[PDB]
Amino acid sequence: KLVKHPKIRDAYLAQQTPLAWQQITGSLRTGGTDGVQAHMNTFYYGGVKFVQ
Amino acid sequence: VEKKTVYFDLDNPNADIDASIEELRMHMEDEAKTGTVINGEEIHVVVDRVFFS
Amino acid sequence: VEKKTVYFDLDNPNADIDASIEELRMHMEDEAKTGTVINGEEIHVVVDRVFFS
Amino acid sequence: MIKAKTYPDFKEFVKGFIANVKAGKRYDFRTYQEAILPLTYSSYWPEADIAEVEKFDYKPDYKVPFSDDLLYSIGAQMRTSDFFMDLQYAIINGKDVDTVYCEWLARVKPFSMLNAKLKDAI
Repeated sequence: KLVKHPKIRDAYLAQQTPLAWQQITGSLRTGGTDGVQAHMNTFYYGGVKFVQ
Repeated sequence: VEKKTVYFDLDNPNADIDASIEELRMHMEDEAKTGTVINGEEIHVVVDRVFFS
Repeated sequence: VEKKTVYFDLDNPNADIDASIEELRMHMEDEAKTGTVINGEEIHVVVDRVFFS
Repeated sequence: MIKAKTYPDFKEFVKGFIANVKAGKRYDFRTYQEAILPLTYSSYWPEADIAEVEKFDYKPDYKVPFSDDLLYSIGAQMRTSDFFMDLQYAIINGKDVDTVYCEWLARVKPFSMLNAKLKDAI
């Protein structure tokens, strides 16, 4: 729900930065290993860093 | 064991491709009960002409 | 002397914020009454949480 | 359902939209605005198919229309989908549209300076 929200979508679509490109068309899996998968979804916004 | 099919709704303007891709990754990373860390991004995807278009 | 208040009406999508900011700057520049050139942009603004949001 | 590329111009697209809305049809595409609006106001409209909606449980908190004869105060900026939601809501409330001010507007999404001139229906 957070990733799909229009407010984040429009801002990151408009922004021209490697971070913006990676989070829109790239892969969000860049975290550590939780023991079942090599990487966990991570999202940056407003300074906070969310994890699934 | 049961087979899994992932339905890309490419005919719908409001389709959610990201959800389907995440499901594809999650199936690979979960149902592979090897007992070791698995990277779901290392998969092949062979596609047909119509699907690619 | 008499105090002045500036209304921003931030809840209304049709508000003219630039008009209020210019009003504040003009008041600061005109009410000094000191006989010297004055820059109205050198002012502090302490804001409440609700106002900032 | 509005089929893709059914109009060559936004000027005719708005007329079609108003005509459809006056027939009781309702539309809502706030959640996927990015995939409907073409690049400019001179391209073929709409970029993709738009489907009707069953309900119209929507009501702006801010006053709409701004005045009797104007949907928004001159120079107001709003999200493009919100403009179509608000114009539809106004039409539902008995108002009618004379013209849509879009002659010199440059950018279509995600924000636009669109506006409309209203009158009273019969």
